[PDB]
Amino acid sequence: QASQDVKNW
Amino acid sequence: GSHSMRYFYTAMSRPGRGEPRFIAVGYVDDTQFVRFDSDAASPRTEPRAPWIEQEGPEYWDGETRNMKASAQTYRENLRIALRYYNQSEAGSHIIQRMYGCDLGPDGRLLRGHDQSAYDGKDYIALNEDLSSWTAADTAAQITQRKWEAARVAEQLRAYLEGLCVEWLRRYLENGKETLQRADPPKTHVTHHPISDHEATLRCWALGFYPAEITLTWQRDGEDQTQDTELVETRPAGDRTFQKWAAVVVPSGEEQRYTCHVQHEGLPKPLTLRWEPH
Amino acid sequence: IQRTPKIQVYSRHPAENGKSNFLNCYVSGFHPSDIEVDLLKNGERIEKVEHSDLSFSKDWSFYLLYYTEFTPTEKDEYACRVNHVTLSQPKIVKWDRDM
Repeated sequence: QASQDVKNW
Repeated sequence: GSHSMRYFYTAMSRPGRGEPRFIAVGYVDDTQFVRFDSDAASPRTEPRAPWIEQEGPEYWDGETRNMKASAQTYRENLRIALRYYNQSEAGSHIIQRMYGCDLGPDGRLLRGHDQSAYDGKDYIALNEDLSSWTAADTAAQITQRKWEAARVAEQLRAYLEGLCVEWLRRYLENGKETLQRADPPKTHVTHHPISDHEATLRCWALGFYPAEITLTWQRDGEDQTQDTELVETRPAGDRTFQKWAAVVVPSGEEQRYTCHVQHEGLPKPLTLRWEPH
Repeated sequence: IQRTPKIQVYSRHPAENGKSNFLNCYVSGFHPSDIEVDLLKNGERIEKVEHSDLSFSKDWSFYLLYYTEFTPTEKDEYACRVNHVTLSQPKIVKWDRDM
């Protein structure tokens, strides 16, 4: 199961 | 014995040809099990291994929603990178990310990973402590500060130590027939004359899984690293792998050369010689 | 910035004339990801060629496998053609069953 992207660059 | 799970993201801008394209693939060891392509008709996370299909509708719907949001996050990330590097909107650029967890031979977390790249170069990496970052350049230090401020590392550590290990262990069990049952290589030595005075001895390993393997040529029990041509390990297309190693031999010396094969599917390392028919 | 692809052309199983097999062209070590890969039979493009999902190695360079079913023969010549931003002209690698 993939991680959820938390935040932007 | 040791196992790992990895996800690989590629996001590429395509100015004048379409919106940015996002591709995600997931691996357990050397076996791909999911994929997502923002370019496909009706983008969905799709299965790529038999053992993952057992998962319910909420798994596939949950993964698809996450991948769609990630693709949108990386669209934004590509625009942000243009700012940091003072780059034009005309060129195409690539962001990559790879992350996942390594399990030791006991089935417990041995290491977590999370790395990002920009245009093929290291950008930012989570350190082995899973709490601090390494920025490769001054642009990445801008991102590093934002991620420290938003407590990003703590959330990633929670994923890597938790759900990552937890889903990997489940996949390994569901796919144990193929994931935890190594295929030993099938091996043989071939002989190819170069002239009447020289020939190539080529040591072949075929149909092995996983991909890790060691092939070495020895002369009189001495290793010949400098004189060995090694091709990179290559996929056969049926989830096994192939490799060969070659050495140039003076005619008449062939039997002094032995090929040594080390692979986890083998009880003991093989020793092979040219066995002419 | 730019890394040129490595190319390997090979069959899934040891080739035997008249026996059904799979022809593979594995391209790796390249950056950026845009690449042209074609498998050729007697210099002409083979119709139904499938390829793997784009992935990359620990050093960030991409890799892809292109493959099609085939039966090797004495008469027919097989090859793989690859074009990339690093290459001025498409480079063609012929299939040698000894590799």
